[PDB]
Amino acid sequence: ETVPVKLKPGMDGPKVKQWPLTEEKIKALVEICTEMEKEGKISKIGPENPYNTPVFAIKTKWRKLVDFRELNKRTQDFWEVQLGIPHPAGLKKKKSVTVLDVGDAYFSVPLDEDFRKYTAFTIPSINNETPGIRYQYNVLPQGWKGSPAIFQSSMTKILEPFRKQNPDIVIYQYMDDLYVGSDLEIGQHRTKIEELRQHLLRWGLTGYELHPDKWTVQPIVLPEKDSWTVNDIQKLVGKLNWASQIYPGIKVRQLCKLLRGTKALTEVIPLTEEAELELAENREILKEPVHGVYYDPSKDLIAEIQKQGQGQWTYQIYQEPFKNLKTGKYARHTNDVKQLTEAVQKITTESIVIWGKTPKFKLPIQKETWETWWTEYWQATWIPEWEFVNTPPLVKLWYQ
Amino acid sequence: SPISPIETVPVKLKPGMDGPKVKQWPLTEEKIKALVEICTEMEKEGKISKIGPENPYNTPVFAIKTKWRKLVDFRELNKRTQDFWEVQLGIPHPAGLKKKKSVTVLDVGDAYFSVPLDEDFRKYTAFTIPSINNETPGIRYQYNVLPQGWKGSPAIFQSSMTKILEPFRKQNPDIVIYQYMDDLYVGSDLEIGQHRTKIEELRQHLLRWGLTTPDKKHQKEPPFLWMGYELHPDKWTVQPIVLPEKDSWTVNDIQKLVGKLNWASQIYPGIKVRQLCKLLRGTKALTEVIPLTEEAELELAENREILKEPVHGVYYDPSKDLIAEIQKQGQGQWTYQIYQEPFKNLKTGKYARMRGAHTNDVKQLTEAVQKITTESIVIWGKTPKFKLPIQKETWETWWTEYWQATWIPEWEFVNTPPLVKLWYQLEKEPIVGAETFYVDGAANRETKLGKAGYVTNRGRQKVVTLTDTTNQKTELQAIYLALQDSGLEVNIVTDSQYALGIIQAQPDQSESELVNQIIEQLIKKEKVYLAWVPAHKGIGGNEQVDKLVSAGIR
Ligand SMILES: O=C(CCc1ncccn1)Nc1cc(-c2ccc3c(c2)CCCC3)n[nH]1
Repeated sequence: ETVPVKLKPGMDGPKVKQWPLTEEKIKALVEICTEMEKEGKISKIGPENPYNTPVFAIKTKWRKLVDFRELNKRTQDFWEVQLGIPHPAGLKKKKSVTVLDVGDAYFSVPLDEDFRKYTAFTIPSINNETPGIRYQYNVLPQGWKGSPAIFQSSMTKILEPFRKQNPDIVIYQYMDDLYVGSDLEIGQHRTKIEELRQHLLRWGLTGYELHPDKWTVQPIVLPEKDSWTVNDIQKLVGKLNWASQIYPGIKVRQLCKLLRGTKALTEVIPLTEEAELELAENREILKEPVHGVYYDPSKDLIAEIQKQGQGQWTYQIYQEPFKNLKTGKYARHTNDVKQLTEAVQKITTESIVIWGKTPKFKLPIQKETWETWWTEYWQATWIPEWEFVNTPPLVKLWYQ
Repeated sequence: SPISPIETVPVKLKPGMDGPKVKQWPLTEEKIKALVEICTEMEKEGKISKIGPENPYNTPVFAIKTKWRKLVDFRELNKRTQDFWEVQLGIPHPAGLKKKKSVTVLDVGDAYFSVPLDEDFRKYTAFTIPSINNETPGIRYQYNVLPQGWKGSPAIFQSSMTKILEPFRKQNPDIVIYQYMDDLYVGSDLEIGQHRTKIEELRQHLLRWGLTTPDKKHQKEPPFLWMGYELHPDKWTVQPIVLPEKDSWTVNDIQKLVGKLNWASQIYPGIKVRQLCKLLRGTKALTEVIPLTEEAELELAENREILKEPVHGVYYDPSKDLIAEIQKQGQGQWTYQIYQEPFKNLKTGKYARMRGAHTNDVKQLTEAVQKITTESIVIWGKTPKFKLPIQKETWETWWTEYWQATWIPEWEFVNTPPLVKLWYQLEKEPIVGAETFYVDGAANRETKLGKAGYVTNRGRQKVVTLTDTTNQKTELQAIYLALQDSGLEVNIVTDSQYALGIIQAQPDQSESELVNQIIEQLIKKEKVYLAWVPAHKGIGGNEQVDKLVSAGIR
């Protein structure tokens, strides 16, 4: 028996345009969908279905990735309020977290007959030679937040013995993945994972190793210099002035005092060393977390990324601008687009571990460049939301 | 004409809506008589069926004239019919067609009428032929087939044609069928004999489904005239383009001219339309004559020369790679050609864009590469290999230091002047033994008046007044001032993130004359170092130029 999926009133299904795909991607999707249709997983549809969701092909083995970001926003009440999956606060505290793909679970469970139309997708053709191949889902689709929500009860029964035998192991389900955390020696943890894969194997279900306890902040780095120029103090005041909007108690009055009159930039001006009190106090504040900032489960998460050059990228996660919940860095034939997708995925993963939700990205790239190339390197089975921004000139050096 | 045995498409009305109940307006005796003749013929053909007064729905009917035609006003029913899947993403481009030994075009005769309509929906297509001066009940009918002017007809027809060709396509994988509206473009590499034999085999497969196509004598042969293109067996081009010679040019004549030039730009390289587009600014009336500028006359002349001799394009070979070459044509104008075999073009095109207010040729070139790549994926399903008029070093320098993630797929430099370059570069660290200008700009919001000035470490000072300015314009004026009165090596200190942001992106062109004046100064300079400081925080140097520009302003 199928669970009735009720859409949010006033708003109806997705009508998102299909992105042009390469010959290889189209061919791979045709093979995949011909097999899924033979298995009854998907069914061909007519023109009487006005809905559409984009579809892509990611990686030897090609796999189908359906972008349900729109349908998910249109079903927010179902998977978040009606059938919510509680996120454990203990998961980020574990020495090791292993990510397992469990998406194959969903194709066993049928989908509500009256919701199937909302899952419509098109396989495009080259030079529009033929009309696109249209399909809809008959089972719970991978990428639909509603799928782990419905599957919740089945997943609970599956894991019940493993959980009972291993009480100090935290298992969290987010979309098509299972997050398994433990405080065990790495060899014992990898052994417990293998044991869990066996429990999953008994229900038809079939790597990625994180260390959250080792996740530390990227403190706003203040220089250590033997000799300071007018320009070095100017750069220093700017960095501190900006940090005073975030961090409670940052001082600059004493450092500013040194900058008196129209002096040359290259001019070496020996420090009072009375002002060094600020430097030291500020350094101590910056290494510790932000006082007064707390995760608000009602508000969305925002992640901003800055290109720092030499394959290094910095990022900040917040809900209210300047109220950082987490900050960090990302370091690397690798190109900018490849590096940016890798950073987005690493930040998303950390975000699911810490808060149980993906952030909305502010990406320092051209919309078009991003849209053409992001799938070339994308490996995750989820897609976070994103915007295209023009990074302020100073935010880069303030986070350098 | 047959009415196809296909399973009908289940159609519905929009949620919370009932069918149309639009009153039929009294028609003239001639109009009524003509509708009676038409409708009895359509009824005899099975297209429409008589209904009882039980059906409460109605849609208006009209007649227009040697031969009279029936016009059904489906505006109301369309507004009540559900939404359908958008037929296509785009139209097939000739350059995307694979070269075939033999090609034939089959149009579907009375396409919509040859497809049945969902029995449960027929009800809502009800119409009445009124009686003379609306005395007696009118003659009532409903549709059995897809009606002309109704919302679902294009979609249901296309979907039916797909379902019908599906078996034929399977049992003939070496035959290509292109589906566009009521047309079928059928191509194979078979020698004509067995090809025209395979066409008849397809025609027969279509007739089993109630779909009529013309026979050997009537079916279309190359050269095909389609969508403004001329399709020949081994080449393609755009339909004859003629540029009118006019004493006076109206807004409409320039509009018609830009469209023709843009259409010609798909195969004729070099086409420019910038000067002719600039004339169309100002919102003038269609009949309003626009006198040409020397530059517009100059642009039109170059285009005439390009179009003087005819040009064609070739078809696509899926085995060979695609090559795209780009050339800087001038100020914001780029031109490209896509080929497989050196200088035998599949297509051409142009790029001109203002993706902002301040830009440079390196940014413009990445934008063109992106646009061309997207186009290649759409037409051929693969990205081209680029030949760019930019050195690898120039690219490497730009991308490595820029704030934005920027990428260009596999490319090669080609020495095709003008070459793409950066005209200036800011210093990384402050200059030793160069003057340090502390610049500032301020503007009163109530009067729109403002002051722009500088204070240096060498005693120098200056304050200029501006009358219809903004804070932004005064901040840029202050930088321009310092660049004017400084000499070949200078350090500039501003509190403007806005100006810093502009100048840091190394622009070479702007919609602002002020930014362009700043650019020509930055180019002539030997070494320039720009730096930023927080505003109103009592920073030495900035504090002195702050009080100066704030005098009689803020
Ligand atoms: O041949 C003619 C013009 C004949 C003519 N008119 C006037 C005088 C002399 N001859 N018409 C025509 C051409 C096509 C066509 C061509 C190409 C393609 C499609 C359709 C569908 C998509 C794929 C590519 N349809 N009808």
